[PDB]
Amino acid sequence: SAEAIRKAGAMQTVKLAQEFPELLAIEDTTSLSYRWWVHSVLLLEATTFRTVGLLHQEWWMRPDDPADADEKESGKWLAAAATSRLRMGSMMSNVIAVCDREADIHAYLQDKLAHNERFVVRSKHPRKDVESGLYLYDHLKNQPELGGYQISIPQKGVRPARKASLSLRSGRITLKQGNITLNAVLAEEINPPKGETPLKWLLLTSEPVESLAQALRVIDIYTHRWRIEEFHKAWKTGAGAERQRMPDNLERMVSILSFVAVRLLQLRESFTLPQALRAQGLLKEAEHVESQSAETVLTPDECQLLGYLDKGKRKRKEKGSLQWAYMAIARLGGFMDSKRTGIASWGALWEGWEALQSKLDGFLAAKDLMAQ
Amino acid sequence: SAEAIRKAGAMQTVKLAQEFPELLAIEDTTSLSYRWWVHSVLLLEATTFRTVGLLHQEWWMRPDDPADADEKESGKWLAAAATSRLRMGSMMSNVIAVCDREADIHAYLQDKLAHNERFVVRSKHPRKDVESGLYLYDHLKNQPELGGYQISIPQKGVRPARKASLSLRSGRITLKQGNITLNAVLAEEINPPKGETPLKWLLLTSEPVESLAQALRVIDIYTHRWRIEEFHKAWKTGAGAERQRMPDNLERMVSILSFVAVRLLQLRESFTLPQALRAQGLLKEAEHVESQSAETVLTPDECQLLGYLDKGKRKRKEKGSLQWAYMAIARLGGFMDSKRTGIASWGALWEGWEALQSKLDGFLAAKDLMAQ
Repeated sequence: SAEAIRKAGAMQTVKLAQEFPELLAIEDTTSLSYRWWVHSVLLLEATTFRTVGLLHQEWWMRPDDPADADEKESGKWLAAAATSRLRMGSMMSNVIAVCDREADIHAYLQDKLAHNERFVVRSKHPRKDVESGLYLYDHLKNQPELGGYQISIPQKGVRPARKASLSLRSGRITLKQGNITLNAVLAEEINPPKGETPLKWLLLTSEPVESLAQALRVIDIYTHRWRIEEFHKAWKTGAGAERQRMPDNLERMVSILSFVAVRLLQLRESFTLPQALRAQGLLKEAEHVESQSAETVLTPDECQLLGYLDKGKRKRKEKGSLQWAYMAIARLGGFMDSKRTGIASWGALWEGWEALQSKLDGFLAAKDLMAQ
Repeated sequence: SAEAIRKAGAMQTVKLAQEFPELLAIEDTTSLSYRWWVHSVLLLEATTFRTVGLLHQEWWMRPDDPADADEKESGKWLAAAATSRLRMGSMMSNVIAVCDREADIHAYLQDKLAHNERFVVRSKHPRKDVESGLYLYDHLKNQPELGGYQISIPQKGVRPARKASLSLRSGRITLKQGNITLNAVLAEEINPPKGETPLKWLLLTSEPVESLAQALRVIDIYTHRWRIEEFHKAWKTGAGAERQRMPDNLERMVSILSFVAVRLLQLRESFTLPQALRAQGLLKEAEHVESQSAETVLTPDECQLLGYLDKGKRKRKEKGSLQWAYMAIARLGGFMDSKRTGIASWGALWEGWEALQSKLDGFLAAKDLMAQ
């Protein structure tokens, strides 16, 4: 069952991805534990940055020998990549693998390279320029400032986001590893808020970087790396609620939830996304993101039913909207909305969600008999 | 809303009680608290001892001055009695108020007396025989043993019940209080299990007591006092689940749950009752108790729906039964049933129950539209 499911799900994610000219494949590996690992390949839309669907989940337990995880892990990725392309196919070309590599950078790249896959990878540590004999940060820091830029870096805790000023620098770079030369992007916070550790990124990518415009697209894309964590979060919640409230179905159901933490991710997005957009001037987008139907995330049954269920409720929420829907589902989950945010939590969502799910059993039950 | 509800509910309890020749009104006052009081009048069937419905709920908070509760409380009862008879009416005659009085015995009795209400009251402490100038236990203990008898006294903790041997003694007795003379029943355990505190009851009642047969009916009826605690328990659970998981609706909803902890009480009974019966030889009863439909506790919607929902499930459970139903609802709540008891807990019940409730929203939702 488990894997076969995935394939199915995946399939869905792929078919959905064709309807778009360019997309980003965000990926990370995580520690999901009970009271083993999961590398996930999440895909967004490269224009509205709206989540499209989860492309793949690499599951594996803890590398038995102590320090043998870093190897067991470092190949799970490959496996995935390997299986992403397999799934995606030729769309692959429309995909910019976004991520962070703490290790085996080399690999990833050679791997990405042989296949001529697009990407952006932020290099977590210090590597070396084999043609400058100079450190990345170094070589790169010696380049002439390409120009300034301000992005919106997230902030966690409770929480709005913090706008950060950036000083970019572009460059080509050859790693030691296998004499792999490629373009780097160096971004340093300018006047970082008080006490806040100054931002500083060193991205390597397939993508152009000659001009400030070119380097932004990179800095930007990257900036959209954090999305996967959310997925992760929305998941571990709707999960650690079912494993906080409930066999053989343990590694199974999660695989489900994964595809269920998506729709929620896409229900919250219906609202947040738009907001984000504006803040960056992009109106058309937001305008399209927010202007989504429900049919996008929902199901007629889930649509009709969630309709009756949530009757004397919408205000700003356009009728038949994803936005609406999200909201309904929030309420059903208990969206009081004190602080006036319109930003329901994962719990409420999962609630109203699972809830929207029960009543369904009803409706569906009737409907069936209603015939037979 | 709150009280008006009760009245409604009550009404139901009354109308249901007419269909029976004799009934017992069990009553107790309880401490329901959050993280004030409730005297409840629960009614059973005096022949199968199957719960009929809750007759009344006396609600009141803590008597502000310290030791002023015992007075505030001691009149809440009256209030109830007063309001039970009001509700019941002439059926009153078919009712044997069963209970335990730690205080104001006198009152209760005078009260019961003036109205010519039937009853059995166990006198928790030592009062005095004003015509024997001898203590109850005393006077009574001087009487000749009327004969032996074995009943089934419950056992708590985790738990089957403990059969206890009894040595009865009958008698008339006049209290000091208002020169109130009435019949007493003295029951003492014979060879009580090891370490177990020996049983010993001193009941006062309207009922006959001359012959062993007459005294049993009393000892028996009484023995059916514990039922109210269950109600209480089934309630505080399905409650402290909704107050463990969730305003203005706090004192309201409970009043509901009260009428909802009944049906569950009646769903468990569908099984337990029968068992109890047999153990006491009474077959016809059990045979009728267990032979109940669902329509008794359920609703067509809840019946049909709980039907689909629980399809590939029954075995011993006769089709269309309360028993069935109970079981279904248990499962829906998660009745694994390891120890092989067929004795689901209050939690499972409340679960599958509340659950049976969600899906309903479905079904009912469809059904409505299905038309409109």
